Amino acid sequence: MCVLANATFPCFQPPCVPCCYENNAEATLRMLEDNVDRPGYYDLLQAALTCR
Amino acid sequence: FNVYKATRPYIAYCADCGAGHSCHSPVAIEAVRSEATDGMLKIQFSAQIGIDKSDNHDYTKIRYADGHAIENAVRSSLKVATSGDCFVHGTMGHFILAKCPPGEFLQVSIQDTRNAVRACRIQYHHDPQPVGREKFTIRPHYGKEIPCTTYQQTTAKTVEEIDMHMPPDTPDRTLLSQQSGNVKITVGGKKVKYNCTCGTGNVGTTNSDMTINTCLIEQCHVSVTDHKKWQFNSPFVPRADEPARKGKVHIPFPLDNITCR
Amino acid sequence: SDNHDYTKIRYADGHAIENAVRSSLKVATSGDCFVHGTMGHFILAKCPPGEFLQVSIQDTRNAVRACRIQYHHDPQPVGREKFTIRPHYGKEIPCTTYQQTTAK
Amino acid sequence: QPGRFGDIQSRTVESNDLYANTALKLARPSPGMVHVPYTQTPSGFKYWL
Amino acid sequence: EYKTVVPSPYVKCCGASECSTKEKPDYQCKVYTGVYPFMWGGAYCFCDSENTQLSEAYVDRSDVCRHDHASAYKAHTASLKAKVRVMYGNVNQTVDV
Ligand SMILES: *[C@@H]1O[C@H](CO)[C@@H](O[C@@H]2O[C@H](CO)[C@@H](O)[C@H](O)[C@H]2NC(C)=O)[C@H](O)[C@H]1NC(C)=O
Ligand SMILES: *[C@@H]1O[C@H](CO)[C@@H](O[C@@H]2O[C@H](CO)[C@@H](O)[C@H](O)[C@H]2NC(C)=O)[C@H](O)[C@H]1NC(C)=O
Ligand SMILES: *[C@@H]1O[C@H](CO)[C@@H](O[C@@H]2O[C@H](CO)[C@@H](O)[C@H](O)[C@H]2NC(C)=O)[C@H](O)[C@H]1NC(C)=O
Ligand SMILES: *[C@@H]1O[C@H](CO)[C@@H](O)[C@H](O)[C@H]1NC(C)=O
Repeated sequence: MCVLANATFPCFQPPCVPCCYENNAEATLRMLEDNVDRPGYYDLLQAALTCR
Repeated sequence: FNVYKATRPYIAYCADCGAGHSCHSPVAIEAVRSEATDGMLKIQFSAQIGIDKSDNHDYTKIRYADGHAIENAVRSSLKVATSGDCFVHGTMGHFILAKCPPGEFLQVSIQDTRNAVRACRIQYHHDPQPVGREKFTIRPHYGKEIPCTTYQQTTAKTVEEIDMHMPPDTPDRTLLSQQSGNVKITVGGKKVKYNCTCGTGNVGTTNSDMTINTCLIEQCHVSVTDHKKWQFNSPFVPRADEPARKGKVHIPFPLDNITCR
Repeated sequence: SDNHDYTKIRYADGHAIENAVRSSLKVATSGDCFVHGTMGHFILAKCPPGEFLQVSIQDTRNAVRACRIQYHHDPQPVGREKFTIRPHYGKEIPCTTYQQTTAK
Repeated sequence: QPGRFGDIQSRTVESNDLYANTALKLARPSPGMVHVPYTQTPSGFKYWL
Repeated sequence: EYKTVVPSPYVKCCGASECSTKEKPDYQCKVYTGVYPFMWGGAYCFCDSENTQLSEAYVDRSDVCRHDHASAYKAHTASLKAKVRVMYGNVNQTVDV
């Protein structure tokens, strides 16, 4: 339920899966930023930074 | 789960950095939180603990920012003192837990990579009255248990959070040099923006070294625009973009109930 | 050698004149103080309130000799509020202090 | 009223509505400085304590 | 207790941002002209005097409000509730009434 551009992707499973931050830092920070008020934000922060 | 990758230490105005001279410090104290009835104080200082410059989570290193690069120092150089040498329990991120003797000011300091001390002092009353009906200094071998509220070590668990945002800019004169009537802007692998009012010079952003011909250093301007990392919302580093684009990060050490002798 | 170097602190022991490390110097009234200007027979310090004043220095034998005098030292900062450390927002009011000029 | 008991006000613990008169008279920044000066009546809850 | 969150001041370089008033408790809004910020390297804004800075602060509930908070109440007529121990002959029992 997190809104990036028009993705409307589910907050569990990132559109950039895996290693979102490693691909494009700026874009990831934007993606997180856009969904600050969404009640599900912390599924996006739980998905976005951490990766193997 | 290193949420600290995004984060970066910041250079924060510090009115009293020792000797009474105001200076721009790596360790500027930005909040003291004293809701713990035990006595522990949560200190908000500008430079994360235990997340090295390479973003590994090792604990012996305290990460801080100088210039624009991120350097690290030894953990064991951390010293907090209100009137006497305080005692630290908790360290993660920007938060340090300290138990301190009563005083009137509050100092935090760490040693630079060049083995020079850098500190910040703030005006904080800190006259802890321990719970109960007797102002005792240390706990006895015999007594009652009353509920005190204090900060634990459990690094995560919701509710309590801070606002991060994009580092605004970082004006520097190091990147500008004068090459025989031209202005040479080095980059050093970081995106750099310039506004030269030398006519043709024009404004713009680059990722690689260049220069502007027939211009003076005293007439141009330059600032490095990082966007990869993230910073604290701190009142002493300006904003970067209208109506605020504010991200969020969980903060360590929530408070909970403990038995207080 | 009467060189003006800063890293060295000169003192007398016996009838000979020896030196020691400059960073040895410690001033303390209640807690550790901070020294600003160290030159000649005179040392400038900003110090927290207390009742005594102790100055300390190591020998060539790395043994601490220090000595203490009784000084009240309850500094009242200028103006109409006693503050411990300077605020980040405030007025400028004229205080008188000692500067590092050796000159004139 | 500011300073006394009730500087902050809230119907329930989890309620969103909130009433505060803490007299936040933010002032002009000192020259040559980024900061945001604010002079504020301290929390009335500590005064009540 | 409250925490007076004050975000980083917007400093509009060579431009004027008039403060847009978002309703939040005790929200205090002002835009100042003539600022000249100085970050560590040097002045963040080239333009000499036409800089402005929009400084804004607002107060919210402290993070411990769930835990340390005084609750104000109104009391009406109360209901007594007792424990009575009663005894006759061989019966000896305590009840809540
Ligand atoms: C680059 O800097 C110049 C000035 O150093 C900015 O241009 C103008 O500066 C004059 C100086 O008096 C002001 O009167 C103008 O108001 C400024 N421009 C505008 C649009 O207000 C210029 O804006 C800077 N570069 C960028 C990209 O803004
Ligand atoms: C300490 O413990 C209490 C209960 O063991 C925690 O919960 C609150 O307790 C008070 C006591 O009357 C209740 O009024 C609240 O409704 C309780 N809160 C919840 C969410 O159930 C309390 O949170 C603990 N921590 C503290 C006080 O810091
Ligand atoms: C009547 O019943 C109660 C229920 O056990 C007996 O228990 C007494 O409880 C009181 C409570 O304060 C104690 O002080 C007594 O010591 C308890 N009695 C014993 C024997 O331990 C109570 O004693 C009974 N009454 C009689 C007269 O036997
Ligand atoms: C979202 O949808 C609009 C609708 O036309 C489109 O213009 C826009 O490009 C879309 N977003 C992206 C990132 O393409």
